[PDB]
Amino acid sequence: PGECSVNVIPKKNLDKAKFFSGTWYVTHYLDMDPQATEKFCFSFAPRESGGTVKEALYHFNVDSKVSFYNTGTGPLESNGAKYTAKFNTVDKKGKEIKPADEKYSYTVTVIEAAKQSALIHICLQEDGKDIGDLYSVLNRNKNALPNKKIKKALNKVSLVLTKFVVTKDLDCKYDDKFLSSWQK
Ligand code: HEM
Repeated sequence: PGECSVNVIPKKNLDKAKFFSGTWYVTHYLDMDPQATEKFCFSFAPRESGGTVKEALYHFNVDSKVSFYNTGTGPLESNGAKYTAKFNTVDKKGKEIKPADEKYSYTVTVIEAAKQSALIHICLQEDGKDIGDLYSVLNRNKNALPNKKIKKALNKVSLVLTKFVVTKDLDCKYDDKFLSSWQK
């Protein structure tokens, strides 16, 4: 049904300080539900300390011209490249406008990271049950193409980059200040 992908392997020895810093843009995404066809842009600022991830998330619905802001918090797994977060909703000023709903969570796996690129996978859940998943290619630069290591990781799990939505070809609007000021 809304089952999350299997064979999502956490990167071995992810450099935490490097990955959990700055702002990441999704340059390419693949929603595993083929009927999910609203076009989006996304960026986020993940941070980690003492085995807990605290990240700020930014989505922009290109179809509707509406953005939404969330923050997520959760424990990093012992592998160091996978975490499950509970999330709330905040405004552009970072003030909570909707509390976290305990029944919802998401699990991020960092599959690969190389140079200025990364590949992540996100499984959304409700009551610990899968409700949908998506792969995202990340880059520090909105307009950049992914490192070959990222394509190799995609190919290991039988995905090809051409199937992904390219965000640079979308009319994205980003709130970069929300992310750059994260935890300042
Ligand atoms: C370009 C890449 C992405 C796309 C296309 C995408 C797509 C979506 C869509 C369509 C929804 C539902 C929106 C709605 O209900 O109106 C959603 C919700 C959500 N996404 Fe993503 N997503 C992306 C990246 C991410 C990433 C990387 C994360 C986590 C690090 C994430 C976390 C969430 C969360 C927590 C929600 C639920 C928000 C809420 O209901 O308050 N998304 N996403």
